[PDB]
Amino acid sequence: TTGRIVAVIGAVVDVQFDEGLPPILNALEVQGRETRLVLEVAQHLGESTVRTIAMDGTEGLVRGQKVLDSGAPIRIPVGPETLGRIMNVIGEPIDERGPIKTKQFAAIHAEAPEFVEMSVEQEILVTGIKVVDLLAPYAKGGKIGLFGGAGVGKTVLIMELINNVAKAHGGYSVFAGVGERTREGNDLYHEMIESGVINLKDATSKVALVYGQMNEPPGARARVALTGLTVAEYFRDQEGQDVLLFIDNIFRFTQAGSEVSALLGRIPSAVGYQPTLATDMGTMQERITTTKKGSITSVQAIYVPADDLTDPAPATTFAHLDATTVLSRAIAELGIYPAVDPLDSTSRIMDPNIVGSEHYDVARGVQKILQDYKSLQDIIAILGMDELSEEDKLTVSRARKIQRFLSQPFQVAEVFTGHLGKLVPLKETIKGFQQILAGEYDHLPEQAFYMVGPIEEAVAKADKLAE
Amino acid sequence: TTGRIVAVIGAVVDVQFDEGLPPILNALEVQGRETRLVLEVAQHLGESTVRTIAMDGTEGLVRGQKVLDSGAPIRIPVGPETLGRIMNVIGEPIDERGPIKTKQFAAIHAEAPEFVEMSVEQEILVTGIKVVDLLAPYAKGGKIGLFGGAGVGKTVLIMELINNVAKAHGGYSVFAGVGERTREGNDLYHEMIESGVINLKDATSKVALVYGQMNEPPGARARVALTGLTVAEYFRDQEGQDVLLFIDNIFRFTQAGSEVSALLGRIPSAVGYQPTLATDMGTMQERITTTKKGSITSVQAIYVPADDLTDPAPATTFAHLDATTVLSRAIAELGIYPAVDPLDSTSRIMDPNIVGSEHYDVARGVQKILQDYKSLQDIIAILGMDELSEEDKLTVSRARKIQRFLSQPFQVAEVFTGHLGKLVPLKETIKGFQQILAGEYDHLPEQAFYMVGPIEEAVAKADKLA
Amino acid sequence: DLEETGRVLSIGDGIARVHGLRNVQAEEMVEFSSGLKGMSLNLEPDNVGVVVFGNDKLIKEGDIVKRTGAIVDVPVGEELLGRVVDALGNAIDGKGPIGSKARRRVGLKAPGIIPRISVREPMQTGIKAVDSLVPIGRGQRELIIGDRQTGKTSIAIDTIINQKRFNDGTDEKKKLYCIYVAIGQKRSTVAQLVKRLTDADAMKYTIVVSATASDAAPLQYLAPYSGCSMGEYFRDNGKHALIIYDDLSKQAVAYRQMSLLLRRPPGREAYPGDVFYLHSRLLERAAKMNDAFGGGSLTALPVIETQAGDVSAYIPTNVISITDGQIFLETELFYKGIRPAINVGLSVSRVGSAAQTRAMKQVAGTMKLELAQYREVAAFAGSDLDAATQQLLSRGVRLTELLKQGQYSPMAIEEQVAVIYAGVRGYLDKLEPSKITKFENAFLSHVISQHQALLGKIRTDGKISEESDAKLKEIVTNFLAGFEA
Ligand SMILES: Nc1ncnc2c1ncn2[C@@H]1O[C@H](COP(=O)(O)OP(=O)(O)O)[C@@H](O)[C@H]1O
Ligand SMILES: Nc1ncnc2c1ncn2[C@@H]1O[C@H](COP(=O)(O)OP(=O)(O)O)[C@@H](O)[C@H]1O
Ligand SMILES: Nc1ncnc2c1ncn2[C@@H]1O[C@H](COP(=O)(O)OP(=O)(O)O)[C@@H](O)[C@H]1O
Ligand SMILES: [Mg+2]
Ligand SMILES: [Mg+2]
Ligand SMILES: [Mg+2]
Repeated sequence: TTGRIVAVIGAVVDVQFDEGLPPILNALEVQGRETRLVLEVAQHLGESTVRTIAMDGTEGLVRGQKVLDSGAPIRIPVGPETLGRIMNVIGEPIDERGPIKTKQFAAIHAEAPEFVEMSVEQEILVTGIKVVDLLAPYAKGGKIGLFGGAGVGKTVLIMELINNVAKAHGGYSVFAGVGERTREGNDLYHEMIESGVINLKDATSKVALVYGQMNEPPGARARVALTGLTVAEYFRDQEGQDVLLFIDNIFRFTQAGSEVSALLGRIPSAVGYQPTLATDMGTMQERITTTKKGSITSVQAIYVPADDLTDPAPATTFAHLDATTVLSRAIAELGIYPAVDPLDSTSRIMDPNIVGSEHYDVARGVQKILQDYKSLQDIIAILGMDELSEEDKLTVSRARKIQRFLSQPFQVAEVFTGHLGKLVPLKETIKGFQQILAGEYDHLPEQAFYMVGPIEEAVAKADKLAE
Repeated sequence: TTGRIVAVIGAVVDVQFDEGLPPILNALEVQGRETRLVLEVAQHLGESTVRTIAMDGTEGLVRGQKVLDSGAPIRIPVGPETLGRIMNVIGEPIDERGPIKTKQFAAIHAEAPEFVEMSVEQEILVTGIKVVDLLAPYAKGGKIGLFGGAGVGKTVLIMELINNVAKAHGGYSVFAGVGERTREGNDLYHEMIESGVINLKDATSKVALVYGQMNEPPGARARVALTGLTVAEYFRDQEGQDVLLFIDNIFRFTQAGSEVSALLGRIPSAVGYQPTLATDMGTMQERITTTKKGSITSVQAIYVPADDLTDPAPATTFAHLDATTVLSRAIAELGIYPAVDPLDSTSRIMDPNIVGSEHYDVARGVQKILQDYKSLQDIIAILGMDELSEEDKLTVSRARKIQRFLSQPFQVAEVFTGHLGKLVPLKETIKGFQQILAGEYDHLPEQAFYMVGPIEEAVAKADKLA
Repeated sequence: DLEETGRVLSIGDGIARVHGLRNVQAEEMVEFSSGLKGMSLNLEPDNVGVVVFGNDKLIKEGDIVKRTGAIVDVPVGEELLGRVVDALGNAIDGKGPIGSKARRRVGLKAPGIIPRISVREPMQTGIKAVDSLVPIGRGQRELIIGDRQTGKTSIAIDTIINQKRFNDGTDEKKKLYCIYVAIGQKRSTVAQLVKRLTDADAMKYTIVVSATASDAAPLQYLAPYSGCSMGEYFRDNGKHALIIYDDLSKQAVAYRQMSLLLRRPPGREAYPGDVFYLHSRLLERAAKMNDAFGGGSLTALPVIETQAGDVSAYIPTNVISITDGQIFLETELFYKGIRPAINVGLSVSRVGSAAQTRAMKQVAGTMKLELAQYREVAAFAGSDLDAATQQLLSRGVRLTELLKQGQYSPMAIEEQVAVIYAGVRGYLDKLEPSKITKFENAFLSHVISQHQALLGKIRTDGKISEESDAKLKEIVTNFLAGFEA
């Protein structure tokens, strides 16, 4: 069926159909264009007119231009032929490698898996990162979200999660680039070619790429997150196998929605966001889940606007997650990396009957002495170190050593910390902090625990500071 | 040719024309009014209807009343025979001295001088005021701004700057009263008659006055700044002679613009302001400038809403200035006059290459110790000055003496104080602060530096307290 | 003929509602009866909303509007070097016509993933605190943020002046062409800015794109994109260019006016919903290309002005999330003597040491944490501190004094390393903090006049040699004891 454009206001395009009107969420093809332009039906305005959002720039559009209804929502290539390839919002290759050869496609809009399809199975997975493994562990097929304001390390953290977790995985991974830096797209692509996770000559590629960065218009950014997870939905359901999904950044999904909300004819909500903020996230996130058919382990980098965690975008995102990793600017400013807040990160599988009573008690013990140190920090700010009791400066020295032992060099951050990165086993992580809490290393210097691997490296560094 | 009123609300009046529509900015004459009522065309609404803004009260207007196009924008008297006269928005004399018979007329709207017309001359203008000359000195042919909230001393400062500079400046001066006190205009007029800078008997008059005060509707206040500006423009170009332009207060331009914007059917900007705030100010401010042809040394008093310097009105003004003088309420309430904030007043000529290496270093020394003193303020209020170290106590005593030596008795404030007005040369201002910074008057009491002229009077005041 | 021409229905506040123009494209340039240009941004069923590139007194109801059949473009090439142009690329310096042989569209989209490569070339500013702690690379986006009069423009200016050393040389991939975009400033300030660049002999490689305060909002809106396309020419022809948007704060203000008067609903701080996309699509166009595309680059230095340090505001929070790093400036530090007023703790650069010469990496590598250890103990201290924590305070204070720097004297990288060396190796730990600034002046001029062979070897070798490390140590220790007396 053929329709005509009647209005163009930014990303919002109104199209008139004289006969059969296309249902909401359909993909419309604009005619007389050099590159393929898709308009997604958002509203039925009435009087045989629909309101759409453009998936690319609306420059060069004329009132009365032919627009064809494809009959179905935006459909993308799915299957093992997405591995090693970079796709965009509408399923076009952007790696210059040619057409995605496949006779299997899927709509990027779908119903969220039902309540009966949910799995209560919780199993701890080792990540190699001490702070995460110890305090807020991730679960197999769990929903992980990495919070943080600008420049605290969301990208660096998610980058090393792909560097560590994908190794301990025989299945496929999906990385959705949502409204972030095209530069980092080039960074991740060539790093994975180097690491061999993407192979440009054979079929051993294990990571599928979907990209729609911040040079793309709002419409593209609003739906490129759904394009990413639809590829993940195929590997989970139609195979029944374990899948890994990484998103940087899922805040951009919400941002893009607010960018068009005014022009769609909505009254603005609190803090300038769209009224639909919660349900938009709902019908999106509820698709990102482990089912009885298969398992998705999801990691989502989440921007915190002006590092305010009360902001509606990040604040509504907490309820969707099983494990939360909250990054802090004050902890980043000290030089502690990762800048994970030990007193603001949860895990749910943090239970004596899950991770063990030994694991749980060390985690709470580390948290207790750091919380008590915070109240002691309020004293030494005004009166100084000389005022503290012998019991007090014993806990301070231990707390300061624990702060540094939570930090480790990453294997994707060679240029920042100077020395190479290393992976720390879980059993060595529990033992390490356990030893410091007992006071076994009250004789060792403070900087011996800074940016090291296991506790054995801290002992070796203590000798190296002398001569 | 003839128009008809179809809509009236506040200063915004709609006129419909049968044939021949007046271009935007055209002055229209309302018929049936006892006094002249000028409507300025702002928008073409369509269907042969224009949206206009009045320059006087719109009470007593009827739907169907006739309006005539003048053919041009608002035109005012310009030239040497405006000196010593007072006029309103539309260039009508308001001094009861008769018609202003000028050979030339000029429209109050004009395009700002092009980039090729700009001069790069930067030369120091000694004001005789300590805070100004030392820290943020004004430039000849430069743009000066005086920021401040309600009652901190914007008007008192601009009046002292008239007294210090206008006498030693052999040229013409223009004062534009914008949305301020009418009795201040009366005081300025008769004082100038008393002194002789304005003459009713002779053509020796050196100052031209333009007034549209806070008793006028928004239309008048929004445009009156251009009327005084156009007078100043003529003297710059078609003579070559140097001009001083004093405006009190330029905020009233933008404020009046906010009042009419609510009635022009605009969607409001932030803080309820007009969406065209920066561009309205832009096309207006860029006319106040020195060219290759002539020089304008402009001083503008700038009101600050609720003491908030982040308010869109004062905040946008900063980029149109070459030297800023920000007044503080807290500094005013401590008894410091002028209430100049030493750490928020700036100048583009505050540079060792321009003012000298000794001038610059002392200025930055004064500022360093005052910022060091400001950092301790919390601990001083909780514990006390006696709990400070010997290093800190020394900076505190010196900084407190520097604070007071920054204050100065003004000639305009000869009644408000009862003291004598003081005019201090630049070299003596630099020397004064330099000695306190090096620790030469550490033994002397604080109050000796309070409200004095040069450094010598601080010593002479201390002798009486001995 | 209502398909190619239109008729003005209403005109006010730079907005013309036009009836007709049935074949006009979105974002197409149209011409008015009086010759004035306008851009079609609103395409409604009954009208076209056109933003006006100038005064609207010359536009009346019933005026005829004509199609040009093209989007906006600007002149491009090395003929623009030394010239001051407006938003459309028309010369305003009065020095004649731009003899440009090429044109380029202003709305061209950024290079994708493929045509890019990792940032690997140093973009030297000449400012010690920048080149050491916030290093910029060629193709990077680095924000300059802070309140009014904190020194923002001056960072950009000193960076431009510093390039003379590279542009006077023979090495061509070492070169950098500068583009200063002035948005919403006054003409006298711009002319005083050009005078400053002319005296430093910096104009001959600098393009000045100026849409000032008297220019219409669409002129201010378009100016950044115009200068970007001028930079993109160098980027796409195996050359390296640096653009400076001064500032994107005033551009957003201009765009808000347009959007509000086109009757598009306001959001946070009255700004339109797409104000983020305004700056994102601009700064994404800064890139470092791979060798198949020329190996050229475009580095962007956006400027943002905050209000009373409010980094939480709508506009600043957008640009911080866009860029690869920020340089934070504060008035408190400025008046404390810390000039440039760079807050080291708040300032970062995501590219990092990969944007530094091998020499600067050796000295600045430790500085970051060493200063972080200092700031921790700074707001932690007269209750008397132990020998260890007093040492950390001493070191930090002395390194901070070295990060101080005057204006218009951008330093070469070998001269920077030498002065950082003396502080970072503790050779100034027991020196009175007031004379560190005095030390640096006399120490550097002695190394400049009597030790050119040392600096020359650090410059050419690109690192601190074992022999150079020994020689630096020899000079600093003996100079120390002479200065101390
Ligand atoms: N330099 C000064 N010396 C003495 N008193 C002053 C001075 N500046 C201001 N004042 C006091 O403040 C009052 C208000 O000053 P004014 O200039 O009218 O404030 P503004 O114009 O900012 O509203 C004056 O009546 C005067 O008593
Ligand atoms: N490193 C420096 N040393 C001394 N003065 C400086 C330095 N950097 C800037 N300034 C001064 O600070 C003032 C404001 O600088 P500017 O760059 O105009 O600030 P902004 O661009 O933030 O408004 C200028 O007069 C300039 O001379
Ligand atoms: N693990 C780490 N080790 C060292 N530095 C880090 C680490 N993570 C982040 N950083 C620092 O923080 C900067 C910002 O990292 P990024 O991941 O881009 O933050 P975000 O994604 O939250 O904006 C990096 O350039 C680096 O200097
Ligand atoms: Mg990131
Ligand atoms: Mg007043
Ligand atoms: Mg500036």
